Amino acid sequence: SSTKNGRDSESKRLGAKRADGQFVTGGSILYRQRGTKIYPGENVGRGGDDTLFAKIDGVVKFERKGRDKKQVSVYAVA
Amino acid sequence: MRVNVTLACTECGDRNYITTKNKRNNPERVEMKKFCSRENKQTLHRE
RNA sequence: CUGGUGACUAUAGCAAGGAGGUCACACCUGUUCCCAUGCCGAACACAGAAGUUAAGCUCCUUAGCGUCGAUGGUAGUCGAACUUACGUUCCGCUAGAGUAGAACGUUGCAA
RNA sequence: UGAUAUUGAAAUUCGGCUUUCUAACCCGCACCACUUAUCGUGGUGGGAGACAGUGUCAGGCGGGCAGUUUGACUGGGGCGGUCGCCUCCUAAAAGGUAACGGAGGCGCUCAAAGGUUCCCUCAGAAUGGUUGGAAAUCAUUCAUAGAGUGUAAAGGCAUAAGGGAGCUUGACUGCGAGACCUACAAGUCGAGCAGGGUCGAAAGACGGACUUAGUGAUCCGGUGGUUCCGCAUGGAAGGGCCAUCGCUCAACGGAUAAAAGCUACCCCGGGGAUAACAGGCUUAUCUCCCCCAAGAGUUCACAUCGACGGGGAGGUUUGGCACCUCGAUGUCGGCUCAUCGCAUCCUGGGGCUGUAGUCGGUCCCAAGGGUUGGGCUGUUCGCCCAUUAAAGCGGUA
RNA sequence: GCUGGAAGGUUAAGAGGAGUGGUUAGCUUCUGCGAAGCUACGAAUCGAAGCCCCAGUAAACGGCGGCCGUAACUAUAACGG
RNA sequence: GAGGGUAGCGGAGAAAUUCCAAUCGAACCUGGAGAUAGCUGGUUCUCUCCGAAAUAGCUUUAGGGCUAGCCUCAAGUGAUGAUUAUUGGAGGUAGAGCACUGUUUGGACUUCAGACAAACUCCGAAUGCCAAUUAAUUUAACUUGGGAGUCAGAACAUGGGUGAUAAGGUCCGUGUUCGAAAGGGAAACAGCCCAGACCACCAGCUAAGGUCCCAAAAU
RNA sequence: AAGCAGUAAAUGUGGAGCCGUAGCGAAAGCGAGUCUGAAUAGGGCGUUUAGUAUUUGGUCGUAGACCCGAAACCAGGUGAU
Repeated sequence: SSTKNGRDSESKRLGAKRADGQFVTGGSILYRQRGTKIYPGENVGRGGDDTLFAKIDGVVKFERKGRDKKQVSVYAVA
Repeated sequence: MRVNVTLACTECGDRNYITTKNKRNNPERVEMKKFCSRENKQTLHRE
């Protein structure tokens, strides 16, 4: 009697990296994901692995994109 | 089968690249137009 | 008030009944020219006499499907005590029912 | 076993194979002398002879002998299985999270399956036709995804990331503010600046592929380039820097360039951190006791028997776990018949009967006393012989 | 394993030195040739045994099988696939 | 019987690992030598202050080690630490449900009723988590240097896997106590309830738990 | 420092040598700046620019290195009463 299972891969630490209402630097990472669960908003871009990152210095806000969708944006408030 | 090759600049200063190729589909040496570092322009790369 | 372009989770939708036209929109004839078809002026692109509400688009009604949606109660649960399944105190579903609901609103050409 | 030194003289044949000869070298061969000795030496006759023996260099055989290696995890060890990477669940709505827990993949492919610019919308169903499923091509209506997306799964994608055409090679060079992850070594994302470019009318997009797997430190060695060094000077050997190649080093952070077994002839240092005997916890298994009553029983569920299903007690079995004991708790059967429990084998007292009587069956009370001798087998167990009122079942390491 | 054989293949040291590189007396491109010496490598050719091969040997080491039918043997197969 | 021979990388053996000075799977003595021992045992006077861990990664690694986490001392910055109130956000568990993917019962003839799900979702909490430069209370936090120990954990409650909804079983998440904690209660009883011992007193009030006698307080 | 003089002293004398005052780069090299790079363009390491000699305490390294304890290995000898 033996087992065929036992295998798993190293866990990838996905999820949100910055909080709503916080000030971030020029190129801070905001969200790690597979696919598009959250869309890039104002002043926010997508990386090659779907990573969302900021492109200015400002405060970050999570928003709503119509229905069943949502987006995150950065605003340059000083 | 899959094999790796090197592209060398033709009739000019050599600026080398590395890539892969399927030997069945491309039995002959491939040719491309790549940038030459020490000639500061695109040239023809053979092999 | 007809048309152009933007913002709002269908409370904007789908479906049925009805009104209308050469200002605008639109159906319509044709392939000489710029353009085009796995083949086909259907589409795309052009030259435009006339012709039609028949069709798209906007207008009034419509709770027939879709969407929205309280109150009260219930399930679950933070914490506290007893004990092993029961008190007390906050928070508070889902489903269902009473209900909205035939959209509100920005900038300019005219009208 | 071959070459070469000791090793010399002549002469046939395509400096060499091959034949004679004697002087080197050899004789545990005979005779003489030292010498009353035949160890040794010398002389003289015979035998052999450039061979053999010996030195240096080379190839082969070689458990006869020697030095060593022969992995880890593990509900004890051995046997079986697994070891690095990717995706989902257990995972308790941030991240992280174990088990020899439940399921699958990878050690690649693509010269267009890459970049850019335009255009398009799938699967499935009915209707009518050379009728192979009206689904092998055809034209309608219905259809928000059930279609496809190289390859597992998850998350995304109809703005399409899906389908089709034109051009092309950014599957470029030097870099890089900032940030995620993290013991280290590594891994991941990245706006912008400069030099070349492709597509597009232009704004713009392009540092491979919808995303996540397709990989291996250092030392050493090879191939190209180069404002470097080069031991008195000038060169050159030999190094340094840049680019790149060679490991199923898969036990995948990789002991070395190179490695398997037996020990009952065994030894030492430790451990109840870990098994075998007994104790302890549990009761799957075991042994007893009940609930329901389809039925059997000449009719008649319950005198007796009790299918399919359900609920308990005990701690005498085989097991599970690993809490004391490895600076030692002696392991089976027998002799002994001591002491205790009652779920009673005989005796004592009763209810029911499918109890005429003599025997029986089943249930209740009761532990006072009693409960044989032999054959076979180391046996416990078991079969048999002859008796008895009866030849009871269990605990006490 | 042992013994015998040599038709071919593989096979060391040792012999042989076709070519190549380093240096420089002389030339001129004005950073390319280059004789004589010394010096770092050298390949075709010759080279024994062994092994690959051929044969014998078991009182040498060792080895001595399966499925399926069939009466003048009722069950069974003498005999056959 | 006497006199002799064979010596340890050896000798002898009618064969047993048998014998070679009461010792032999390789005799005794003296040297290398204080061999090596990731393994047991031990390590000597007194007060004061602070005070752990039994985890992760890699390992010829598993009762060993190295880096990180947790303790202490000295210097520096200094509000950057903690709790609560308000507002904002990311993330699909409990529950529920059948719109997807599978499973399922009874009626019709695609539809109406009724159920199930870790790897199902049209939905969706309580808690926990990240922030502000927003108030009140409190006392920590970060950086650079010197010195460590730790890598065998246990029980209770609760959320789960495994086992048989067995084990004082085993493997993870979340709190407490023991470890390293004396005192009171539970008869006795490290882990359960109450509660943290600087010293002295023949003073007072309480907690858990109790008040007929042992045994302090209601027959 | 060795040495020399001095009572086996104290300390005279002795300036070979050592650390610091300037870094960066593999090196040639340049220098408050250097390396990479076509380019301070960007980036890395420097421009703090106060050390140095003796000594108390803590820890480390080389020597047996806190103490006691093997089963074994090698070398030279003694033994057949």
